[PDB]
This record gives sequence, C-alpha cells and structure tokens, in this order.
Amino acid sequence: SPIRRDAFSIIEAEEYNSTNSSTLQVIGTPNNGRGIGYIENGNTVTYSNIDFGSGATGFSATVATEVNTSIQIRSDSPTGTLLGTLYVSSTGSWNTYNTVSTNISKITGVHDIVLVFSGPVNVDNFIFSRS
Ligand SMILES: O[C@@H]1[C@@H](O)[C@H](O[C@@H]2CO[C@@H](O)[C@H](O)[C@H]2O)OC[C@H]1O
Ligand SMILES: [Ca+2]
Ligand code: NA
Repeated sequence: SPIRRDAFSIIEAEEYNSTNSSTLQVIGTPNNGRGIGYIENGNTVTYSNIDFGSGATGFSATVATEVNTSIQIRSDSPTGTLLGTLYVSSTGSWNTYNTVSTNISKITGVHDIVLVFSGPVNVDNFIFSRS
C-alpha cells in the first residue's frame, strides 16, 4: 500500500497501511472494483501520510451496508484527534454503494488517518474536500 497520498484524490480503502482487525478482507464490488469488508465494531484501519495541504473540512466515502453504522475519522492514531464521524444508514444491500459525506474539523499538513468502525460496512474508497 502507498507510503503517502494526496487528500484531494481518491484513496482506495483496500490500500490501507495497517489494521487491528482479525476479520477484515479485501472484497470485490459489482463493477469489479475492490473494497474492504468483514469489518467489526472496534476495528481500525490506518492510512499513512495523507497530505491535506492548506486544509480539508470534509470527508466523503463510498460505502455499502445493511445496518446503520458510524465511522470515526481520526488523525494520527486511534486515540488522535476526532476529525469527524460519518453516519451511514442502510444503503439497502452489501453491494449497493452510496457516496456519503460529513463535515470535519479543518486539518492541514501530513497526517496518518485512522478510520474507526462501530460495525459492519463495506468501503470502496474515500476522499477529502478542501476548506
Ligand atoms: O456479496 C458479498 C457481500 O455480501 C460481502 O459483504 C459482506 C456481507 O456480510 C457482512 O457481514 C460483511 O460485513 C460484509 O463485508 O462482500 C463481498 C460481496 O461479494
Ligand atoms: Ca476501492
Ligand atoms: Na489478528
């Protein structure tokens, strides 16, 4: 998985750098893309050295789930700053992907990003939006 990445270009969820999970798998999507799934509550997934440049204040992810769930976006580590929380309600199937967005606190410069999962969701990709 890449050692660094730009916040303002698509980041593939399957190209993560570390996770605490023992269940998480790289999955296929309907259009022969990939994602992450078999995620459980408490699972964290880290993406190294994301460059936010002069500032991001939003987060968008393309996700699929059949249960209402939430994903914290943290900077630096699992106990680092809570940037925001993406609340995801059921998209209707594990294979029906929806872009969902939330606000975050303005973050600048280079930081690891940790996604923290409250439950099962399939994640294809994500991207940040500038301030
Ligand atoms: O059709 C398959 C999906 O069902 C699968 O998504 C998984 C469904 O079971 C859930 O408990 C898991 O959390 C979730 O990832 O992904 C692969 C796809 O081919
Ligand atoms: Ca993907
Ligand atoms: Na393990």
